[PDB]
Amino acid sequence: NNPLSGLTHKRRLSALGPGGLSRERAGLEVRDVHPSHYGRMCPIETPEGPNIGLIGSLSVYARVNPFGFIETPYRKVVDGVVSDEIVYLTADEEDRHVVAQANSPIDADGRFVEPRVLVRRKAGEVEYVPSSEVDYMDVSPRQMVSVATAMIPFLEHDDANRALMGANMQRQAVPLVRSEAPLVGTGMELRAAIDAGDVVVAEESGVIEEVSADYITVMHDNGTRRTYRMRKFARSNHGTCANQCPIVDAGDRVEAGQVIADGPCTDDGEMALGKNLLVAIMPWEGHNYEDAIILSNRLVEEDVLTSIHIEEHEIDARDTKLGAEEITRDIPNISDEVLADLDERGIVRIGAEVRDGDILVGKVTPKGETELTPEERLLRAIFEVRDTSLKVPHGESGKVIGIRVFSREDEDELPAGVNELVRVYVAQKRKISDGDKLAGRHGNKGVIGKILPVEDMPFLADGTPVDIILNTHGVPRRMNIGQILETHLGWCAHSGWKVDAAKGVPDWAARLPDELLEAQPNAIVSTPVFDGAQEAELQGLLSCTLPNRDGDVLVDADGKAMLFDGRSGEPFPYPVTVGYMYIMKLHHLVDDKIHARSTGPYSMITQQPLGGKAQFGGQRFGEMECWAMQAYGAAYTLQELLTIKSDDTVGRVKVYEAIVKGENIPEPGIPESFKVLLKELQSLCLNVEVLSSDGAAIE
Amino acid sequence: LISQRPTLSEDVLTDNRSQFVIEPLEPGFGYTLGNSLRRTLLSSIPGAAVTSIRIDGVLHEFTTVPGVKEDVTEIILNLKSLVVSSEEDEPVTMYLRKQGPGEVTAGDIVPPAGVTVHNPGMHIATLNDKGKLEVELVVERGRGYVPAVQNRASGAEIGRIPVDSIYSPVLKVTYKVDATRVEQRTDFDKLILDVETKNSISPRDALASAGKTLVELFGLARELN
Amino acid sequence: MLISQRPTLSEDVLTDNRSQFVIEPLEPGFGYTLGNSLRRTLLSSIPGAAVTSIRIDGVLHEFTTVPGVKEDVTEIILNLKSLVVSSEEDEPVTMYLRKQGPGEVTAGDIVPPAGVTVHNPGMHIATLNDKGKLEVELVVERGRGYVPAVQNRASGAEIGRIPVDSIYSPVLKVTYKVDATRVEQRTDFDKLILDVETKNSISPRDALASAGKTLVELFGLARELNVEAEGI
Amino acid sequence: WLSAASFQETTRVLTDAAINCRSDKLNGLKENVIIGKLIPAGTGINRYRNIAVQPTEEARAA
Amino acid sequence: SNNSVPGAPNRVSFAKLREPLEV
Amino acid sequence: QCGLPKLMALELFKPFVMKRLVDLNHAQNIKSAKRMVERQRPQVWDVLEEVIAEHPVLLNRAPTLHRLGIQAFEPMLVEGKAIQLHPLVCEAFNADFDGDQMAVHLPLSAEAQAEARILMLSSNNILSPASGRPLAMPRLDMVTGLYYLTTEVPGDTGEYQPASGDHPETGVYSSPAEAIMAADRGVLSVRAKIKVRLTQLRPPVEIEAELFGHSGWQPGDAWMAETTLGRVMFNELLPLGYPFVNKQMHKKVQAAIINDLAERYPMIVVAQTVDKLKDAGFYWATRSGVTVSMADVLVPPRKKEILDHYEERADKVEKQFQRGALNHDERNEALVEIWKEATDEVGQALREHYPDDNPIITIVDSGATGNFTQTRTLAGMKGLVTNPKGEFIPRPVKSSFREGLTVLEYFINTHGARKGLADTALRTADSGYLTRRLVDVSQDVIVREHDCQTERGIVVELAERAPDGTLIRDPYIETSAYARTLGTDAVDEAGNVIVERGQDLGDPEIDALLAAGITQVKVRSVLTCATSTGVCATCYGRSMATGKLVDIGEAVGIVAAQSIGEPGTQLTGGLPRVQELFEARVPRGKAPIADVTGRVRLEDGERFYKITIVPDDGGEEVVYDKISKRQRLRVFKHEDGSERVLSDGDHVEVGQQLMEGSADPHEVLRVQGPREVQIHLVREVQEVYRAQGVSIHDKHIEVIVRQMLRRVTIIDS
Amino acid sequence: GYDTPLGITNPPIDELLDRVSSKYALVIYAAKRARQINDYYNQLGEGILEYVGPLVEPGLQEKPLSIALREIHADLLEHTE
RNA sequence: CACCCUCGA
Repeated sequence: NNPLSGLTHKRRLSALGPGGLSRERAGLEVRDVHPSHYGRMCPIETPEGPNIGLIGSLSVYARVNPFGFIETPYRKVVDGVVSDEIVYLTADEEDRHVVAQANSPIDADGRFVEPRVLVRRKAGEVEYVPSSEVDYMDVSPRQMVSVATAMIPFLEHDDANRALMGANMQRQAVPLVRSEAPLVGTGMELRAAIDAGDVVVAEESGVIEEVSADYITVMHDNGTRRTYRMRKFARSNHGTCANQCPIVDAGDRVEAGQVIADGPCTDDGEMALGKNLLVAIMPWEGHNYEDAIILSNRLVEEDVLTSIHIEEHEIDARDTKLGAEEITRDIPNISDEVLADLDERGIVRIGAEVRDGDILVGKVTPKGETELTPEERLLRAIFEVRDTSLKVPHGESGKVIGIRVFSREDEDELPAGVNELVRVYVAQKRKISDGDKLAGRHGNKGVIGKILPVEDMPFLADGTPVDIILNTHGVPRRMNIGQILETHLGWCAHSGWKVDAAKGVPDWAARLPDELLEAQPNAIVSTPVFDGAQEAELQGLLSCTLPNRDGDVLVDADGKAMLFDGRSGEPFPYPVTVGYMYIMKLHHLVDDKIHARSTGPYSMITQQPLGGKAQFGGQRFGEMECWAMQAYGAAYTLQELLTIKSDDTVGRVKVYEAIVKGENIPEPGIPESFKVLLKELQSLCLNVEVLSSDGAAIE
Repeated sequence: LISQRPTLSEDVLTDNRSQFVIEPLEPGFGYTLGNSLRRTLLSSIPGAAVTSIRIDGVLHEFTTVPGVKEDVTEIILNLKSLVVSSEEDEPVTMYLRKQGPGEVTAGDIVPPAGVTVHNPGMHIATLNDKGKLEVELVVERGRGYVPAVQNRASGAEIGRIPVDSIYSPVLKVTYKVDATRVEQRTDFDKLILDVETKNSISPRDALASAGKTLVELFGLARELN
Repeated sequence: MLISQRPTLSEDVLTDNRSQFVIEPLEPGFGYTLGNSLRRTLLSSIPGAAVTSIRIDGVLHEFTTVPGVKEDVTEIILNLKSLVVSSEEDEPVTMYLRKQGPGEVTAGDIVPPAGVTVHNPGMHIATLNDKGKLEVELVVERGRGYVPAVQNRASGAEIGRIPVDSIYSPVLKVTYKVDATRVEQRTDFDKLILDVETKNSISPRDALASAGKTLVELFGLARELNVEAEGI
Repeated sequence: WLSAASFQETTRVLTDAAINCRSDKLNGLKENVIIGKLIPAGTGINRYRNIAVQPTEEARAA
Repeated sequence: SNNSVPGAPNRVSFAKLREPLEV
Repeated sequence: QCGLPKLMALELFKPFVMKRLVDLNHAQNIKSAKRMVERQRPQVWDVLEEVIAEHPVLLNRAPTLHRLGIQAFEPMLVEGKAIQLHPLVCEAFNADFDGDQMAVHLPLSAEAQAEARILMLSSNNILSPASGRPLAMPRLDMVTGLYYLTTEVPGDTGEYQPASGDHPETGVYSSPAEAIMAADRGVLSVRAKIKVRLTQLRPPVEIEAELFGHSGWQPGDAWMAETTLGRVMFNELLPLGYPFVNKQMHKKVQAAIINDLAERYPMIVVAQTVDKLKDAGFYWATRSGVTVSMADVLVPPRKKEILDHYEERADKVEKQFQRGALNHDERNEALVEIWKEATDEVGQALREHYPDDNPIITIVDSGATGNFTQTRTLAGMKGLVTNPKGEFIPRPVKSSFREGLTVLEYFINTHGARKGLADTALRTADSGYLTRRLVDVSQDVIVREHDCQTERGIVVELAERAPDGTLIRDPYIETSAYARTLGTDAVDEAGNVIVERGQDLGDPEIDALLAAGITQVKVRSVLTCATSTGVCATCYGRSMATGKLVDIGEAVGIVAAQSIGEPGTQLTGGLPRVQELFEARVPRGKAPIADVTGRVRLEDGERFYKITIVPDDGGEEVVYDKISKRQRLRVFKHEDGSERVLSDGDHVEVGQQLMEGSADPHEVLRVQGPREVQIHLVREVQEVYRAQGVSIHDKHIEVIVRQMLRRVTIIDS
Repeated sequence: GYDTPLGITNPPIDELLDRVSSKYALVIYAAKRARQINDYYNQLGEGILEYVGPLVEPGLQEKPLSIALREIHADLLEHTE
């Protein structure tokens, strides 16, 4: 889906499989966190479905030894002195010593400030211990978390549930047309993007000799040349668009290991899984009611949340019993208007926009005479190939960008019995729509319930309308205070700040690095996990936020601002928390998840409608839903569901006929599946018989 | 305590931003007039924009042209920022032909009589030695935002590339009111409207369009039944 | 620019002085743009006349009870505040109301000076008991909207005069709501629904026409700048 | 036996059904649901099921 | 500064603890 | 109403659209009509509207736990590709909007359309069939908006002032319209207390009597009220003629109002009133200033001054363990009790520190959602966290989510968090299995008769009389008295009967008995219905959803099974106790019972426990053998003292539980009889569901217990 | 004593449950009468003994179920249990 | 269609 998803996948630890255990053979004890996972397996990133606890992500600094165990680094403490000597310990090796937490106060020389320090001890025992007892200590605060989990700002303020959802949904982010790095970051974005491998890094230092949208040629210092080719509009495994764009320009000095071109969800080498959106935290006329999201049509007009998706369509021409299927533009009983977009071969031409049902590859298959309906044979007499053309499935629509043809006649090695094979690539530019799923990094998820015009949105004092409205009620229950903090800092990053340096450094910013006392608008900041911005420093920064171009400070020290209702004009009675939040577009879009069926294919054995959207199947009226009908007493609706609407071979056809005739619905018959049941009970030497009121067995 | 008629005066901040003061207004009325004028300005101001483009070496959006740094998708995004005005009220074609090396900006476009580009310095593409760019741009006149016209709905063939049209020439509108709440017989609101445009039209022209819009619209109430 | 045609205004009469108006269909989202403006213009920008202050004989510092009448001072003020009146004189006008003996005081028992007109002579004011006497002076002014009595603190002389809240607006209660209507294919167009309840001084049609005229002039101030383009 | 075989222990129920030569009176919600008859409940009971509606003699001119 | 090794954009960190070993 | 996409309806109604396209001559034949629909020609969109007109559809969201998991709606063609759902039905579907999906089904037959229009329409299913309390009501944002405008602010602008000095009464308005104009100018606040003359709202029955009384208040009659403009705006939403309510609209108050409206007023009135409440609630929740900010999450001011105490009591035990004075296993319980008091004292320090302007307090105190314990973890302290073992960790989570957890604090929170998710999945599995078992055991329990005529009922403890004379409401009135029907005439000290037989014990009808002094009723029960196959309507009682006597043919068995299985999702005794009860197992407690009424023989020692009973009348001694690890239940001895620990000499009756635990129902059957074992099962299961905050009416449980005792064994053929 | 019923809520379900004994019976009444009305609309151009047409005045393009449901509300049908 | 994987409320 996006580079982070692939990286995490390659760093997975799965408990299932041969030699391990079966899913039915995994109690509540194999799945919960174990005290030895510290610094080795993340306790957060794990699915919440039936595979919870069985699939983990390797910790950041963890490695694997030749034996197979997972080692993690620790700083050796000599005599109450922190040393830069780093040694990797296994689980049992770690238990034989005692380690101090990463965020212990340390002297500039290495001596611990406090005599007592937090220490982890054998058997997963946490307690304070004297400074003269610490043998090792943790390397970094984020030592215990995964790559994705380390990508959550203010992670220390989010509960493990919403944090799990945030880390798991970051892997569901959709690559946008254009990518924007987040204002509020963590530091992990860079290395995540680079080590993911979906960018283009220079192997050896040099200068850019010639750069194009197609490739980038680097002239090294020694004299050699290396050319990196950009992957453009490539279909990902999940339909997302993997598109690389050069960053450097012609004649640019580039060092070794520098990002010269970044791909999907990347900006100057950092993971850009979403966009920075101006957020207001307020209820709005019920359109954002519990977890629904309201968005500004700006995001539609300016393609802020637009994404590219590519589908692969495939068809083959085989040898049949009565001849061979041929791919031809000449299709029986097809107008010249539908075939207007096809080339001479029956293939759609590049650039043509195709709706659902349109022909992409015209293939006809010869059908024998002994397979014709009596009405079909008469219609053939009263007026030998049938239509098997490749049509666009329901719900698909885009520009045809690529075609690939393989012909047995032309040396192309196809499976025995195939003469030709055509693959058509269709690309769709999906704008954000009502019902698409967005989410933040703190398990704060929601669908789009309404996209209002830019003028309807509550706008700030200077006229800038907000971009996204989140309901307030679904905030304090989930215990994801992160977003709140993230919101505040977000604004401080957009506007910048200037701390009063005169009369000394204020008492709150004494611990802030000198690089933070001044920040320009659209500044990039990092809030490392379990370190980073503390609530006090954030309070101060809100106190010293930069003014706008007119010289006015829009948000208060509390972080709230006065908004105007764009529909009525009256300002909202109370100040509202306003900021910038990083929102991602998740891969759960109505364009894919919408489905409906009148009729369609039926399973041959059970004669019940197929399942799944891809097979044009129907929804399953399960057992519980039958209980619902019975509870309502809707007897006729239940019979209808289980007979004429399902597997009544004659009943469903008579229903179709009665609908197109305007007549009434006929009487349901017997389900074919029950006939199958009787035959199956007979196959087990059980004589099942249906008796009438008189007693005679009926056939 | 009887009507005086309200007066409107204009104050110029920059070449494309003006403040309007309307006074005196009935108490409570200022915010409503600010919002009504703002809503009409942000959505119903006539402007011109590019309807479609056509590049010779390309057939759809998801490709690249040899010799240019930006792909077609980035070219279209950079072209979405193009500000243009048109006098024709009918489709009109602009042309762009440029050979590399160098940088292609909005000034390299040749506009037919009636249309005009207001920011010739906008970056469009970077051309290397092997770069050549030939582009036709169909510009129409409209208002608001209309999505890219489909080729199935239009009579356009395959070589035509439709683009989203952001017709609105206004950029940012806000307002503030100063209320005179001196506990006496004379209370009154003074409205300060702030209109910023994109050099496509002057703020006064945008406000005039909105004023004509609302005068015509509110005329419906005057006719009896 | 071009056209946006077929916006129609229809009226539904609920009572003789209450009507619903439908403006349909409006371009998205003009119903919201103009609805609140029309409501505020109706409630605040229609010329009317109303009582500014009064003075009851026998009440100087108590403002609690009047001897001989069932209603206390506040209830007397309340029933007198609902009195509907129109005036052609811009300056304040003084009316008197005097009635002695048992019986009932009505709005018809009022003596209107030349220039003013009372439109509800049948409004109950008070019930007068045996040997009961009520004399009250009423100051009537011309205005618009609703101005509180506290600002009318000066209209009461330090000699029994009591200022009252002034309901200058001839309209009493206005609400509105907007629904979505699809004219041709899109379902974005807006349908505006105004609900106006006024006093018997004017009908809803004339009230809405007055608000429309005022608003047309108001936005004509913006139209008079350059004059360019917008549809009909 | 059809309502029991569809609950739990399908084989254990069908064996006993075949030994006892049990006959299923097709008169139960689960059973009629299986075979597609109207459930004997709600609008399926005989009181509401067999009903004929006839208009009162009052009629329009045409 | 944050991640000063390849030539990335200068992302400023609220970091109080130094990183002895890079990822 | 529900809104479905155009592309969904087009496919769903494909054949209907083909029919009408070939009728209106948009297509030559039905075949070309099919081609037109498949190519989506513009003619269909105008035609489709005629087809879907008033044609209801069914919306379903899995898991379909109860019958309100499927409801019928009138479809509305909407653009886009998402289904538009009404905000009030979310509770029934338990449907949030974070990616949830719903299925649509199109009823085809005329009978199907009628069943959907009448039985399954969302407006005809406002009440929960399990408890009778409404579901489609203001629930989250709506209740917050209403709690906002129905709040009395003492110092708000425009407040009523008494006449003093030179100015008369300030803040007395002649009409609510005048108050609206005053609020429009900005003089009056919507939450300020004022005096308003109302002319279109019935006054309370308290004041309507003294002001009018002789004749009911009439639409037009005026009266003064001491409310706020917001409360008046609220009282215009509920129907005309409802007594004005001058309360602050908490969620409980709104539920009570809508329940009274459902009891008195017809269905459609409630259906429309709740929509009006929805509109108002959203409008004012938008303008209620409800917002979350870091500043509004106020930490206790003395937080460190509160925390070091409990860290220090934790330090206490370490040397009473260092010198060996405390066992390592007792230390843990000691420290647990140390920090558990910490969280309570911190809660008290939090309640007073939080102002009422705080939006979190406005969210929680308005009954919208959430507890104050969540606010303690959020603003106070997370507290002691549990490891996957089960016992509380002797070390707490001192930090709050506002302060920022330490590395190890987060890692140690994760054990409990992940095991929470895991055991939640497992709990849901077991719950669903129990549900299907309960469904199959009672699937054929239908209401077949009107009245079985059986005197058999059961005695319900309506209330308990205190020694001073005051009557205490029994906590089980809601689940055992409501929706019942009488089985014995209600008699007070006088000969007047308060409620006749067979009158559904409604709310005012219960107030009748309670104000009459009677404290016990005999109500008809489905247990006692003596019908060959089905059950009678009189013994079943009121249909919790319909509000009236159940109609003949309603599958009350499935309704009971679903009502019991739906709340099984939230449990800890526990759910396995529910299984022990429904499966007639030999319980864990295995408490003995008195086989014969008589004198107790406490023969307690330390090696073992043996207890005998001397029959009060005849009989012989009955001996038992129990382990000393159990404990005697404080039986309400004949001395009238409930705290009478069972010692020798007590006069216990037959079938009396001796020691604490859970008595074996199998023996209760062969001791006291089927009636008593049924009652035992009912209230023993109800203890489990009530000790968790779940209100299931005893009716549904009785429907199942009735099926557990339908068979008898054969001693001699 | 209530706001105007709109759309599918008309006729009011409360008045409909007065001419009938229970929710379940009304379903069959309405549906079988709707079948009669549909047969009327399908046998109007051919054949005699056609089932009784819409008793009340039908709205333009009104569903047969709605017409039958209004007839039930206007006390224009009988029954036979 | 048999199993398999990953995922969503």
